[PDB]
Amino acid sequence: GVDYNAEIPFEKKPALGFYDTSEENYQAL
Amino acid sequence: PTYETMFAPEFGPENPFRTQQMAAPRNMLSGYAEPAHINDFMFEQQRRTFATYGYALDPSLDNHQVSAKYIGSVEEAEKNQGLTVFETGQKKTEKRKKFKENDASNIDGFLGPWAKYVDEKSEEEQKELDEITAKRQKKG
Amino acid sequence: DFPILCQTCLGENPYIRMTKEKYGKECKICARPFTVFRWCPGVRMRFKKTEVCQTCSKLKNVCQTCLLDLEYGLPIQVRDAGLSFKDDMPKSDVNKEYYTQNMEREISNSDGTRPVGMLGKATSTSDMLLKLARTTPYYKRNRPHICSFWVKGECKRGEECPYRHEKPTDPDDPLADQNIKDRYYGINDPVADKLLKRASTMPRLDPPEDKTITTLYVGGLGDTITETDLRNHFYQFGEIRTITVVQRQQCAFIQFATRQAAEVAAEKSFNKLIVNGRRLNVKWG
Amino acid sequence: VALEKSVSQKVAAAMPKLAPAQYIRYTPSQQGVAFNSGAKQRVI
Amino acid sequence: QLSKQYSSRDLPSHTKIKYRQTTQDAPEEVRNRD
Amino acid sequence: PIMLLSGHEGEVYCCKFHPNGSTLASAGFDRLILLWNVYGDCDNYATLKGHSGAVMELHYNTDGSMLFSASTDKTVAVWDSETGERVKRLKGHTSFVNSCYPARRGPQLVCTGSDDGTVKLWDIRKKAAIQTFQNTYQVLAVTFNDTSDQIISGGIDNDIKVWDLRQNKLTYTMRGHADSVTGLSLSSEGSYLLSNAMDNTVRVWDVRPFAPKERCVKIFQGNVHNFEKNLLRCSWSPDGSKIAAGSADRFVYVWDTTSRRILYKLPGHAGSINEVAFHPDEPIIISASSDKRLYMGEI
Amino acid sequence: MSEEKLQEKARKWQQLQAKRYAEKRKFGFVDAQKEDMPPEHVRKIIRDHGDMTNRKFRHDKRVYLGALKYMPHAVLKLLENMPMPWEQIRDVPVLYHITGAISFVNEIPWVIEPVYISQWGSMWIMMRREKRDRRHFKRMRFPPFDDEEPPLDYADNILDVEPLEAIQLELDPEEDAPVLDWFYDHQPLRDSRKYVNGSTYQRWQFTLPMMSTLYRLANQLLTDLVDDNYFYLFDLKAFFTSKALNMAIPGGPK
Amino acid sequence: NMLNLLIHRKNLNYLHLDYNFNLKPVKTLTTKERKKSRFGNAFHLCREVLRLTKLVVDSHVQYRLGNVDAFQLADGLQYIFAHVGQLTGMYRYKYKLMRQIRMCKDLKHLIYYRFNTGPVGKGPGCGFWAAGWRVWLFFMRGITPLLERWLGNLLARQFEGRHSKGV
Amino acid sequence: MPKVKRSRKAPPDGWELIEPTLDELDQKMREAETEPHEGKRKVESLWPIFRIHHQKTRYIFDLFYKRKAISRELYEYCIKEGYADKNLIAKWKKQGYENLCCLRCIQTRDTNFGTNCICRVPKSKLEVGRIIECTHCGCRGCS
Ligand SMILES: O=P(O)(O)O[C@H]1[C@H](OP(=O)(O)O)[C@@H](OP(=O)(O)O)[C@H](OP(=O)(O)O)[C@@H](OP(=O)(O)O)[C@H]1OP(=O)(O)O
Ligand SMILES: [Zn+2]
Ligand SMILES: [Zn+2]
Ligand SMILES: [Zn+2]
Ligand SMILES: [Zn+2]
Ligand SMILES: [Zn+2]
Ligand SMILES: [Zn+2]
Repeated sequence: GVDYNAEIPFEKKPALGFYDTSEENYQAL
Repeated sequence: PTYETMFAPEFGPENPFRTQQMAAPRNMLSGYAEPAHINDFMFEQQRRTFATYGYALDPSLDNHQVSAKYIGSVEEAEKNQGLTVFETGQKKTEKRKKFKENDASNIDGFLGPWAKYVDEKSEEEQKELDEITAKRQKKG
Repeated sequence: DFPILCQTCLGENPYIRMTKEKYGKECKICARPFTVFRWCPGVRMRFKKTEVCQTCSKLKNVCQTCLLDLEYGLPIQVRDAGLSFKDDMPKSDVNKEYYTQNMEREISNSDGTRPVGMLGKATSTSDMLLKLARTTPYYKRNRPHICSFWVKGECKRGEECPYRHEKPTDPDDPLADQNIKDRYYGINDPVADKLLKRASTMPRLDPPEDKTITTLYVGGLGDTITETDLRNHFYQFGEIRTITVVQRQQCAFIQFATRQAAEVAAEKSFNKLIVNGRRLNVKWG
Repeated sequence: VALEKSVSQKVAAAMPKLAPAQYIRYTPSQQGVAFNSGAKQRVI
Repeated sequence: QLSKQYSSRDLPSHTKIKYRQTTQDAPEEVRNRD
Repeated sequence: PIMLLSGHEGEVYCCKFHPNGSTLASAGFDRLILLWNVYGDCDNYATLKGHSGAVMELHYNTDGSMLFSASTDKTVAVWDSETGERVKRLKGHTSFVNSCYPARRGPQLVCTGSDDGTVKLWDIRKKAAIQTFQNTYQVLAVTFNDTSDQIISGGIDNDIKVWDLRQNKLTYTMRGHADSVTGLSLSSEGSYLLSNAMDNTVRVWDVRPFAPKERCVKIFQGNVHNFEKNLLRCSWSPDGSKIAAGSADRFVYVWDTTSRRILYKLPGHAGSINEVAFHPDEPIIISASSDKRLYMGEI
Repeated sequence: MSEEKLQEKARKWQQLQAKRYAEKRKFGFVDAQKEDMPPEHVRKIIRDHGDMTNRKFRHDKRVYLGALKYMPHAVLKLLENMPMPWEQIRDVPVLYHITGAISFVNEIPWVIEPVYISQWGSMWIMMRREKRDRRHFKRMRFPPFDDEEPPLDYADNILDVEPLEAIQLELDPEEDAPVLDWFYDHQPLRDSRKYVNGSTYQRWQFTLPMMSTLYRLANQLLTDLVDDNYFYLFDLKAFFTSKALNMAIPGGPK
Repeated sequence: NMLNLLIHRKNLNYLHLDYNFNLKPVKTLTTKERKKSRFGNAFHLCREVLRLTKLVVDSHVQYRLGNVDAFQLADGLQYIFAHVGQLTGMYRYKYKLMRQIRMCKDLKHLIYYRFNTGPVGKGPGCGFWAAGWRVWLFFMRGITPLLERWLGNLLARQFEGRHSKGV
Repeated sequence: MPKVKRSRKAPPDGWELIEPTLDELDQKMREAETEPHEGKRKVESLWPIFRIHHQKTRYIFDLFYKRKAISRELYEYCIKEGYADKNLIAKWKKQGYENLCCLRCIQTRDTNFGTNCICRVPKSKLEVGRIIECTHCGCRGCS
């Protein structure tokens, strides 16, 4: 039941490539 | 493969790149581990020696690359001269008695090696515990 | 074969007898069967046994029984508050199963000795946690559990009772509850929070009493030291403005080009730096 | 040879005894001289 | 994670391998033949 | 190549090379003595059976026809290297025989030491002890000079003792070990005697009619003893140029008999090393250890 | 170094060597045997666990269940050791898991062939006489107990009670004397270095007097045909032929 | 105990196993209960073999209690082994068993004929089991490995899980 | 009433005088089988049996070997009737074993590590006065 709404079902953090993804974050709704 | 070639020190600078832990040689994350073939009997001798008295000769290979040293609390080791558990102690002390009847002719009577140490058969505490219990009950 | 362990668990004896079961228990995290190890740590000790499978340790870099970091002996929530939360790992059910599977292959392909991605991060440290890291083994942790007959007043094994006879911990204290899964993921961990509150009080970084001031009021100098110790320590930072020296109260004032550098020298320094085998203590003004 | 080893393990099911005592020598990664009694190694 | 389940079919049978013999038509003959 | 030998089920305590360099002999805690081909595929042939105690020390006579074996069962056996048949049992000591040596050149002689504190001279033809030297402390290692006149004994008294066969007196005492001596061996020239001891000191001593009078000719270092308290043995190279001694730290140490520099520190062993031997013609080392395996290092 | 210290050193060395090279620790030592235990131990274990419904027991419930796999094995060993009708009480060796889960009967019923035959020949006689003589031979009722009646503790009823006479037979003191002293014992001549091999109870060797006595005892169960001619086309060869040709010999098998 | 633990393990609280190993149901069953409660041949075979041994052992027990007599006990034993098909039900689950049943019927004819030869009549009392007893032992010798394999699988499914795959 | 003696022969001549104590010990044994399993834990549920058994066999062992008041006939009758224990008595004749509890405590296999239980280990070696109860047997220091 909580494999959906609690915790991201299965997570693949994107692989990281020659550039900086550290800074990026996103806005709420 | 000569000593000159095998043991020549790795050249020059050391990179701080590695944490105290990262700098250590390893086989399995937590450290380096490998086979050994130690005479079982000697193992028992050292294990009991340490367990009972606190001092046992240390096993190491490369501690100095030569070793002169015991690895125990060592208060016992200087005093007891490395008494082995198997080897008889130089001196004996402080025996405690357990009542025994061994004939077995008697019934109920008889105690064998089932002899309950004669010597060993708080109210203040008797209260704190009770209080705790009460608290627990309340919480339920 | 062979567990992954704290030095604190493994024991204070160097000689140790340790037994092994092929598939002993499920791990309480990824929930798989795994080789389990028991051993006796010491004379009055409890027979500890590994609680989690070796993989999810390599994953979060921790002892199998304690779940405390290898280097720091700190609960995971702490060292994440110390560096990087963004490791993550799915908590949720079938994900957890899936991510564990894949990461188990990824680990299989590593040199073997390295906690996966975290280790790329794990080198850069010392911010605080080194200063809150524990120093010596802590053996009070392996003591046998509290006898629960006696804690009701009855225990009839007398002195033989291997358990421990003493007052338990008041269930009031939030530090009691302590789930395992919880301690693993770094959620609302009471211990970890306590250590966080302890972290804050460290007199250290706020500084900035006055603007632009690079003046360093250095207490506990000592009359063995020279200035050249100072300079050859502090040229790392930048362009010094000057250094004032007083040996009558053994306090040394310092001045740098920018206040930033002075903050730095505080940080790097405070309750950390020692040279001439003698502690060099620092303050503002 | 490698295949045969593998096969025997599979076949272990079909045919439902181990007696080795094996010692190992361990280097920790914590060290520090107060961590053990004071040994760079332990034996298990 | 290997299950202790079994099945009838699976059990040993024909554990020996019948190698071809010389008059059956071993490869040795075949190589030489025109 | 290195070559790895395996087969002994228990700790190997000693190994030797046949005088002609064609075969090896090895034995230990199992109680079996194994013979090996030095060349070919390093095959194992005869197993000598008949020791009830563990084999503490092997030697070949100078001819390589007789193999001597001190066992913990208080018996020293004489073996036929050709057939593997037992020849004689020297029953005599009241306790464990720790070590034995056979006199080269002269009419057949054998010396032993044991935990009863005595050293005995045996004529293999008499079935009885010839002379007895009561020491007072348990005796661990014993060797003859090339003239077969003197007996050199190493015990737990930190003092190597030299005995005169004619006078039956304590002729010589050597001081310079701080602890028990576990292994002795003469140079092929008769000139020098090599010793191992708990104190982790390898010491060469020179024995001559005309002696400096404080014969601590040289001292070497590297060799570690530990809680196993295994007997440790050392050997001279065929030409007296190299010194090997086993240690408990898994390394075979080989030194330069002159400069005293460590030529080799060799690994591959998992446990403590009990004996190191040199092939009589070629620079080959047989290293025997408690990990039940042997290596044939080539230099 | 002092005399005192040397003596001390020597002492410790002696003890160390004595233990490290002790005979028992001798290379291929194999030590002891699983010495058997007091019978009351197993009795009490099962009685404690009699229904593993106790809250305390818990973990046996999984273990006990697991055994089911070897239960048929246990049954076969039980049944093959039934006591025979001339024995009152047969005692058997048993291996019981330290848990009480399962008892196996660890034994094979070996018998001396001519003795065995004789004894059942005796039983043939006895049973036939008994049937002749009793006015009304009452027979047992099946199951001998109700479903709702739980199984008996051996120790509570059976253990105490007498065994009640077996079938036996009245062997003549005179003619049957050779056989007569041990005829109805369990494994007749187990303790005799003259008659049997020993406690493995293989290879018997008797005198001709014993053989003749046994033969005579056995007569009711025995064929009176001394030649092989009776069985001419009633032997196996004929049956094989008969099979193959799809024929029957008048009173033989189809 | 084994069989009750199996029953409980699956929470089949509406079944009842009595002491002579008859598996009954407590109440009239619902459809769903009927599905779930079926046992396969493995369980039933085991149950019936146990029933046979309980018959045997009980017979001896009554002899020891002094309720019976030696001769009566012997006769009972012969009865048991000759009549397995009508005391047990083993066949239900394995029909091959009929092969043993027929053997026992034949040997009972044979022995009974010879035994009841003269004065002795058609009456109940003939003990002479040895034959019948043999037959069940041969049966058991073979069936044992079968039940080990089948009960093994039963246990393994119970504990490991039905391997869910359409395999 | 008795053990329901197996042999059917009459007991040997020496029986009458050792009858009572065997009767009383066995009565004690029956009591021990009966007593039940409350707060007794479990491994402590079996102890009185081993203890009584040790008592019985010690009795007949004393009478025969020490006081010499029994003929081998009666001695072996008490063995083969299962009053006394063969193996155990065969231990107590050994040099070291003379106070042994059980044949479990000296079984090597039964430990995790193939060693004899602390049950055996002489008091002088433990050297603490620490208190010990063998989980098998219920011994405290056999030796
Ligand atoms: O004479 P009994 O001792 O009582 O034996 C009877 C009887 O044998 P006879 O009739 O040959 O004397 C039955 O024969 P039928 O009545 O069937 O002709 C036989 O039956 P089977 O032919 O099936 O053997 C029956 O057994 P059952 O009662 O099961 O049929 C068996 O007595 P038991 O029941 O004592 O075997
Ligand atoms: Zn896990
Ligand atoms: Zn831990
Ligand atoms: Zn308590
Ligand atoms: Zn005991
Ligand atoms: Zn014990
Ligand atoms: Zn004991």
